[PDB]
Amino acid sequence: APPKSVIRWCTISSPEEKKCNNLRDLTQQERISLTCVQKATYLDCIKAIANNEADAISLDGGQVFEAGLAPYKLKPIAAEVYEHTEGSTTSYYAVAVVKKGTEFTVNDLQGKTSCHTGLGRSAGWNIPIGTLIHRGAIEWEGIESGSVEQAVAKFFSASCVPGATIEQKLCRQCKGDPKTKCARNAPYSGYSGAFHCLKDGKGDVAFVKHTTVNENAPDQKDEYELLCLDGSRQPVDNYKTCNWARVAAHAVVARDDNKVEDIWSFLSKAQSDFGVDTKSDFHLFGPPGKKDPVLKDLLFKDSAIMLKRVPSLMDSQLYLGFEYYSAIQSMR
Ligand SMILES: [Fe+3]
Repeated sequence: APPKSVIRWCTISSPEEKKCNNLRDLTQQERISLTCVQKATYLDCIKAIANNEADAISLDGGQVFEAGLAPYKLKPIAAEVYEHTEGSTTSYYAVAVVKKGTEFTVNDLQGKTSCHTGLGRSAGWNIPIGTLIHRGAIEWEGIESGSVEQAVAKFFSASCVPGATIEQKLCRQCKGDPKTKCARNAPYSGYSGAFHCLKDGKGDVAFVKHTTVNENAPDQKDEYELLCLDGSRQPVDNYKTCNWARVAAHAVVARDDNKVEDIWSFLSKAQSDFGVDTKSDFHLFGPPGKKDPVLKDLLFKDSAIMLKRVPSLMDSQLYLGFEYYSAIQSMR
């Protein structure tokens, strides 16, 4: 086999860096070994990867979009795989979780408080906000008229939107220290952070994914329910008949160069050794379960069960698909 080499993973929080460096220690004698570099935000990681300071990061589809734009031009090389009733899938469902018995519908969201995974993320932002704009609930004639943040802050009374910087109302519901409560890696960030924002009474609704309630409250699951687009409420387990969209899996992105082979070699081996069937204490994926949300979705989502290599000919637009890609274009 070819000679040994190293890949540099870019992390977005100290818990992620710690997990990455645990994986480093466990892979140091492999042909492809690992180092870990932490940045303040995923965008710093995109920049670092485009500048050949790091090699890979897993991103939500909304950030896969950003990573593919000039001057970065990163492409997705591996997709997360989730459980499915048929076996497995490389997409997930965006849902709007509410507490059982609060009755209000999708048509009654004005003036509510809301919990989001992060600005510009699929389930947490692009899908719910784009949907509410399309329905005419959120009035927004396009970027030139004013920011999306401004329009959302006029609609919800207060929110937690990790990463929001234009509208202070979008940080009002966030938990944590002043300097970090509205950061993209804050306590209420991610699917699980947004769920805990709802659980804690800081939002009336959490814009999360189909596994989120089960990941965080498996024994209180049916104290929650879902807001359906048709105006109904349905059980958490009914997401296939009560979702806002199906969206492409989070993906590992990388430069369009030959380092992709080493990145995939490392990941292929790592998921064989540290995947759902591992003998180790270290799990590449999760595992899911009740615990503090800042421990969740580190490097990869806790709900991932494998990675599937993306064909080289797929870029970010093909990966996300033309329809969602164009939906994101219309919000910027
Ligand atoms: Fe996502």
